[PDB]
Amino acid sequence: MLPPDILQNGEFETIYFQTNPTYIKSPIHIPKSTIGKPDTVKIRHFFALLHQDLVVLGLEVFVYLQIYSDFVEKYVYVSKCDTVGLEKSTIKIGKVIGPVLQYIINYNGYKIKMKNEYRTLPKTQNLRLCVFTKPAKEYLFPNSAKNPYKNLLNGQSLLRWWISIIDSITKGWNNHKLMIPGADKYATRKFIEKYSDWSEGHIFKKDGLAVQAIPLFPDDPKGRFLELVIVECRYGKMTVSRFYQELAYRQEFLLGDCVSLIGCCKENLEVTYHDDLVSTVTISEYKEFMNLLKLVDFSDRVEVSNFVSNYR
Repeated sequence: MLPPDILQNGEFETIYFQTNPTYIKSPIHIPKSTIGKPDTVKIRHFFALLHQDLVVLGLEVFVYLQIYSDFVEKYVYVSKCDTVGLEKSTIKIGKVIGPVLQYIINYNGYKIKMKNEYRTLPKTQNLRLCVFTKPAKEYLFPNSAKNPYKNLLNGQSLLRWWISIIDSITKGWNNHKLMIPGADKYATRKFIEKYSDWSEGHIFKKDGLAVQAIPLFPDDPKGRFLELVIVECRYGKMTVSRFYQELAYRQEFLLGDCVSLIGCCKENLEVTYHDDLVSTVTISEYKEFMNLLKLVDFSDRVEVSNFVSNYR
């Protein structure tokens, strides 16, 4: 998952675990009218880099497997990524985030139970990588924002960073899409002028109803608007085009700092299923860890060190 020059034989350590794969309802509305509906399996990934007793950075990624008879639609959603900044930064953060996210994208050793011993997945996979960029001060690590070595990127800097990282791990993919809701075509294109494989737009179905095209990801700015569409039961009127038009005027975007949406796709990848023993936990155990994490003062070495030792 990480090369030797970053871990340095134990100078740095990793926290990495997955939830046990769990069947959920589709994050994209599928009319019960549809023929050959897929089963959806969700896996949460949590990663953190440790330097001796202290957390350096963290990354949370959710993987959704839409399992059809002959292929899988695989959505990889970056939930959260954050740094602590208690120590002067030794590794460039993208040299860690890039390889970890690439490992998670390509991981195919999930132990999936039968839908009511282990299910075998189709070999043909269509990949979708979904990332939003929004310069929040503390995605994962409370009160880290006033740590002395936390480098807080503004919105445009954060977007340039993510484009660089995502381009590096999606070489040869079929499309790379960028949208900055509320920005003109000219402003959006400047971010991808040096990226020949990137274009303006999004990766989802372009026509029809928005809730049948756009996935509802947790704690996603796009998903927050979709949630409103559904709670007001406008799911039968809202088109894809009008959804992205009105997304630009939401407070989170119009008052935000270069809030952007990235999507990348690779079609018809032949994969081989490949056991790779990693720590797996129940969803309750996963949530317990994340709830403990929210109660840590990441400006306080004592509390951070205590959190790490308790995990060990």
